[PDB]
Amino acid sequence: ITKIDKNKVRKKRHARVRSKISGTESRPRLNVFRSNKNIYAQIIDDVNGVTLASASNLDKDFGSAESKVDAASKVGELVAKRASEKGITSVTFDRGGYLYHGRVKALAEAARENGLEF
Amino acid sequence: NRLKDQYLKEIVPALMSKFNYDSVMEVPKIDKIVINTGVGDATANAKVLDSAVEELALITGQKPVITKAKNSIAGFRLREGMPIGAKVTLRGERMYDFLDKLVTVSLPRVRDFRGVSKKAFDGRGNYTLGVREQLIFPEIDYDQVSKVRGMDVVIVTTAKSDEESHELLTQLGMP
Amino acid sequence: RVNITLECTECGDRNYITTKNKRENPERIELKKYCPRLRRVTLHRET
Amino acid sequence: LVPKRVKYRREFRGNMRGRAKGGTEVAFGEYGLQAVEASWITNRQIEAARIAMTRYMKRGGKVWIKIFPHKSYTSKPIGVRMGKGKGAPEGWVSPVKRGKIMFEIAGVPEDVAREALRLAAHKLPVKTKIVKR
Amino acid sequence: MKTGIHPEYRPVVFVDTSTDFKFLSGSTKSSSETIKWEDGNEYPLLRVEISSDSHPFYT
Amino acid sequence: SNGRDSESKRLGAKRADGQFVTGGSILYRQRGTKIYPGTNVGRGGDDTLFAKTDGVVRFERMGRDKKKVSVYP
RNA sequence: CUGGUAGUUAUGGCGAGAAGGUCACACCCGUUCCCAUACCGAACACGGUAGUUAAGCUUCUCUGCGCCAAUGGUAGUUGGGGGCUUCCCCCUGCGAGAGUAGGUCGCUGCCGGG
RNA sequence: CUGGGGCGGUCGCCUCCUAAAGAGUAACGGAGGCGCCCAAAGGUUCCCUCAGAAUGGAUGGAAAUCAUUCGCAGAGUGUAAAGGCACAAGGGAGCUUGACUGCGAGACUGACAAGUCGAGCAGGGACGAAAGUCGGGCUUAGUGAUCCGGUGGUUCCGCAUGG
RNA sequence: GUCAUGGAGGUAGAGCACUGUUUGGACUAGGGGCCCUUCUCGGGUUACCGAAUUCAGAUAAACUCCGAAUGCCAUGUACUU
Ligand SMILES: [K+]
Ligand SMILES: [Mg+2]
Ligand SMILES: [Mg+2]
Ligand SMILES: [Mg+2]
Ligand SMILES: [Mg+2]
Ligand SMILES: [Mg+2]
Ligand SMILES: [Mg+2]
Ligand SMILES: [Mg+2]
Ligand SMILES: [Mg+2]
Repeated sequence: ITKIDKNKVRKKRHARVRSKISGTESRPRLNVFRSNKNIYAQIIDDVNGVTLASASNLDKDFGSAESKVDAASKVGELVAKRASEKGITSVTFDRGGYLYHGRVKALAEAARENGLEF
Repeated sequence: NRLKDQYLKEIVPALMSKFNYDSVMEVPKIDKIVINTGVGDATANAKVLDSAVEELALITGQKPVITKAKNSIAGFRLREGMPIGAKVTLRGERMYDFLDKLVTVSLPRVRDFRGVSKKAFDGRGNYTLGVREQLIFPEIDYDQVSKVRGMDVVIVTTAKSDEESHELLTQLGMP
Repeated sequence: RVNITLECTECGDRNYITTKNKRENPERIELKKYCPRLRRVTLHRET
Repeated sequence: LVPKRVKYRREFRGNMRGRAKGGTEVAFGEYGLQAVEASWITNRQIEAARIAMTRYMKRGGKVWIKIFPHKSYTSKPIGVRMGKGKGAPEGWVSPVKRGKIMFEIAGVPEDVAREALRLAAHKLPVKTKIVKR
Repeated sequence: MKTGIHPEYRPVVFVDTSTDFKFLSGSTKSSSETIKWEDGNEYPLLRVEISSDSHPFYT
Repeated sequence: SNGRDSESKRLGAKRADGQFVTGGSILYRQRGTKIYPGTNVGRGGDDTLFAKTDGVVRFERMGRDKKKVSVYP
């Protein structure tokens, strides 16, 4: 028997999301990669192909947490913070193919609270 | 229970030294045990299916999902959809509670069984156990349901080569 | 299969025509359509 | 020789411009009968030519018929005005373009091959040339 | 694992009359009978038809 | 028993590559996506491709076997 | 150096072989909580990091499959002429498909950790 | 209408070939469909992948269901055919009625009558965390004018005035 | 009108990747001939058929992995008209 690769099928879902959601110079794409151990956020111009802001969990500059959902709320806080710094207001939220429920959600929720307009 | 722990104690190193694997991750482990019935006389009357959805629910532990026909043959008298046969899968600490039964209570009520029935392997590395009737098992008995129908039991393994599966089933307990 | 007219309860007119199969759906169909007289959504029911 | 079945019962006559796209080099036998000019070869002409080749060989050596009649042709009876739709299928033809090896033979000596093929060629409505591999 | 769908998954001991040995294996139909082995963790008991370990052919 | 045929549906390209079009100009009439909507182009309910804004029409390739029509202002 | 994320007609793919691993990535251990299965913690989700590079993952080699692909010639053909007109030939321009020499085990951008 | 007329056939719409690589293009030329269907077979969110073959398994047989491997589609797509479709337009499930009202820059098609597509604006919604999508259905048949009647509604007229 | 540049489009040709039509090998399944201890359950043969399978070779208005010449639609700050 063969074990299906989660990331391969993950990326096949991601494709389905990217179908309807592209980053513009006015409204970029808040892309979320999620690993078993930590989580990462990027804010991207798909017309040019350049990331403007990026938060993550394994950053020596602010990266203390209790639970992986709580941790992801802290990463969501920083990405939102660093986005406002750069001068980005309105973003579209790319799930990356993850179901909008546990972490990826709490990343979004916590980010939407700070200076971001989904 | 007493089998899964016994897999992690006296079946992981020794077996691996027989084939000589690199890591302990290739170690052929069992994934899922899939038991289906297939009631040919279901299209006419559905109460014989209900009895099939009752028996498996006392054998395994978890109710079976009813399987629906795929295409249409007129010979057997079948039409698109229509509930024909039930199926159930075991994974985790409920599955290694369905191999001990077969090691203890299933075999002796069968007449003969020449160790590992070599004829009943696919070759890709999975086993199918030929099951005559239901009275082999000890929960249901022949004093509840009218007719036996029958059963069909599959056991899926990580094993790549048939020989690397044959030398697993035995050591677990099942001849 | 027949032509159907949905009568609004308040609107007081039947401007929504539709169709159904009156064998599969013999009952009177209810749908929450926009009533342009009241300029809101109201339950419309088959006549 | 008849197609077992056909998608369409009626079909355009088509045209026979150009050298045959394939089957211009003897590929199975030693000797072949190559069409020099284009023509329709009816199944009745292919059979005539086949028996003429075969009888002269006396169940000796092989005969490949490299052309098959794929194309039906229709006719109108005598005393029928034009119109009222396409006529009924009559027979079957192979449009043979120039350079197409129609028959091939192996397993007999040159002289018998060359003789077999001239007998075959006299039943065909097309100018032929005997060619060898 | 869903709740209020399937029957019980409770553990239960199975014993043969001939060889007289005990082992834990979860299944349906408890019947509620006492055991000797593992007196702390009390489980049901069921009577079983002659087992494989007893029969010398399969053993 | 023959003799029938529908009206021809005047399908195919209605503006050229490199031609200035107004918003709403039909670019391509088609059954299905022979050509796919590009940037500033929309697909109508009958697969008609139309300019969402004024601009210049550009037919590009969109990956080996497929094709698309864009409108760049 | 590796994770993420784009671009680019597969020269990028598949297949085969090999090496590598807390720096991530991964499988892997668990089902108490959110959340799951038309049955199943397989998946999805959440909490762990004992165990391992075996697989995916990354890098390296290979032309077996695919893919890309000249030049030359030919078919066809716009225009202009001839014939012996089921068709054929000549002049001028354009010029395939197939086949072949050959090419390829990618190239390119941004972001984080190293 | 008609390779004289009659007899037979045909008469409107959709798909293909004829059609000569834009569009268009005839014949009593070659082939088929239509005069509907669907309360989901529509909208939206989320999730998914088919056919067939090999191999092993009780009633089970070549062929029912189950498991594994190989499988770019050899399946499916309500319904002909063509053009599409695996980011699926194909398959599940949850909630729904956008199968909305007022419209509509601008195009396509057309002798006319008609026919077709349409961003976007307003009202008020469905689904969605949002982005957004939704004015029926993968697309293209499923229809028939005017006149005259019938029913419903109506800050319209009402033959001196009120009716 | 020509030149230049861009583009839509599947014809000629060609090709067999699909769909149909088709020839000759080789290859096993099988069934039917042929003998048969046999219940034709199973063997041994076949060239009597056979459905796949590959190798070689053909073929198409309603086949296409391909694909011109022309024609068509545009654009130009080009030259004529
Ligand atoms: K002759
Ligand atoms: Mg026409
Ligand atoms: Mg529509
Ligand atoms: Mg007449
Ligand atoms: Mg006449
Ligand atoms: Mg045309
Ligand atoms: Mg009055
Ligand atoms: Mg041709
Ligand atoms: Mg053609």
